[PDB]
Amino acid sequence: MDERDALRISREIAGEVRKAIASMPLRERVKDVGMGKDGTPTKAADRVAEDAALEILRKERVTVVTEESGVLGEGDVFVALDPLDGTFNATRGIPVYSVSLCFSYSDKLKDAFFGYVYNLATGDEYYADSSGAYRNGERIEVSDAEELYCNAIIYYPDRKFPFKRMRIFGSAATELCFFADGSFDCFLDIRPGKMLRIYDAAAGVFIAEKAGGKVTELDGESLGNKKFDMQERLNIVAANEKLHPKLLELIK
Amino acid sequence: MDERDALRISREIAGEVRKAIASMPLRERVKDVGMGKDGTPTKAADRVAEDAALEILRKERVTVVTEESGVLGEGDVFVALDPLDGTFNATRGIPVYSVSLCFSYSDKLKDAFFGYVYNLATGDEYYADSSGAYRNGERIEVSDAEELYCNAIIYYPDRKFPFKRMRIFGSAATELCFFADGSFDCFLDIRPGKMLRIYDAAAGVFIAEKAGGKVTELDGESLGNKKFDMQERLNIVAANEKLHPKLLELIK
Ligand SMILES: N[C@@H](CCC(=O)O)C(=O)O
Ligand SMILES: N[C@@H](CCC(=O)O)C(=O)O
Ligand SMILES: N[C@@H](CCC(=O)O)C(=O)O
Ligand SMILES: N[C@@H](CCC(=O)O)C(=O)O
Ligand SMILES: [Mg+2]
Ligand SMILES: [Mg+2]
Ligand SMILES: [Mg+2]
Ligand SMILES: [Mg+2]
Repeated sequence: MDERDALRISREIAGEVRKAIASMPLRERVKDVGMGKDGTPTKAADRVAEDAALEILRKERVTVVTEESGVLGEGDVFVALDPLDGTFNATRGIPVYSVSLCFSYSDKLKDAFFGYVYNLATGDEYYADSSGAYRNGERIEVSDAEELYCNAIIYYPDRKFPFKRMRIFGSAATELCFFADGSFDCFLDIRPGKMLRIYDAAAGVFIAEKAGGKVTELDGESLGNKKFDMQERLNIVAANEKLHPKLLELIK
Repeated sequence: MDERDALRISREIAGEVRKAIASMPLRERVKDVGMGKDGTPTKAADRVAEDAALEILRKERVTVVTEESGVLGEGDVFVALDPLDGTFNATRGIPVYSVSLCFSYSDKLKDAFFGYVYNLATGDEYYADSSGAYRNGERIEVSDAEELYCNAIIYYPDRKFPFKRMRIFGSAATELCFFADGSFDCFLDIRPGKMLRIYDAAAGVFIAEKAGGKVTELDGESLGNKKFDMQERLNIVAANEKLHPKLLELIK
């Protein structure tokens, strides 16, 4: 498989998932219908989304790490799937929620070769390969803000900060992308628990990196070794090169 | 005038504005074109929105209190207008932003008789008259959450809280209606400055009360006396009847 197949697969799925959620009225979407292998409830929207997604994926030589169904397949290419990121929003008609894939040549992020995030409410399409970062076909890159007084997406602010704006949209895959097209200046998830899971971040981090951003663990460490398993967890500090270190301090 | 008129006017404006913004490309929307009588920059997006709206309201027997142009007219009915709430989002193509009208029979919120908030990205229409609260024509009400571990929209978190979720979407008018229809459990702007301005909250507060919400100031105090002027600034604590008082202490 190559980063063009990925684009094709990814787009095919975005079609099917988008179609799946569009039909389902809100009262249907919001129904807990399962326990997800993740250990959080599978809403009905999660189920129809992942079923559609998985159906296209099962045909490829891949191991899929997805939120509702766990780890599936045995192929050498690993795919980290959040078949609906921002499920909460989606069950309430709030239009920030996405399907998110990240393809890796191994079970570690450092061997990623494609990131895809598709806003299922708007149709905005984010992805990245060796050629760079795109939004709706158009090359993108991060902001150059240098002052802590910037536009921050942050999970969760636990004290007085210096930022110009703070926002939290409830779709990390999409919010990594908002950072990656310079809509926002940084992206932090500093929640002490380490809540983010491989399928939540993987595509966003990749796409953001390709768009110039510097994206690290809390302590400043690289994300390269983060694993594609159900068990992996993440904190993120993402910001262009100048801003990042200052944030790294502010967090201390 | 009458609520039915208010409804007709409000709709006319949502049409003209929704249209003005949709034609205007992002790179145009995001340009600072003035200082607003409110004391923040007017963007091109704020201006084409406000102009569109004001073209319609000029023909009515009203005093308008808007964000970019200040206080205009002599008429006995006051109209708190945010001609575009969530400007930041609108300039980045993030789908939460809207136009927000609130009509009152005096310069005081207690004398309000219509609230309107129309999501300009999605076309969701929120409003409320003597009859009650509506989203897209259908009656709405708040949630019955009784537990602090709830879905909170909150500007801004300054410490560890106990909520199930926190979100900040950057359109107070729309976020108030998210609470109004039960999508979130509560709305808090506890920002020490008291940052909010009349045309940001008025429609949202109204629409929330008519949908069941208890909506007070930081200290439980009533909002009825909040004036329709540019000086007026607000904190909000909104939550259903049971939940509300629990929150009022939580923030001491
Ligand atoms: N495959 C989706 C959209 C994805 C895309 O065009 O990138 C569709 O045709 O509806
Ligand atoms: N009432 C909300 C609580 C949050 C949750 O269960 O996810 C819901 O059904 O979603
Ligand atoms: N002119 C507005 C009002 C809403 C309605 O007529 O239903 C619109 O349709 O976008
Ligand atoms: N052009 C502005 C957008 C809004 C603002 O921050 O005032 C910026 O650099 O952020
Ligand atoms: Mg999911
Ligand atoms: Mg998720
Ligand atoms: Mg405005
Ligand atoms: Mg505004």
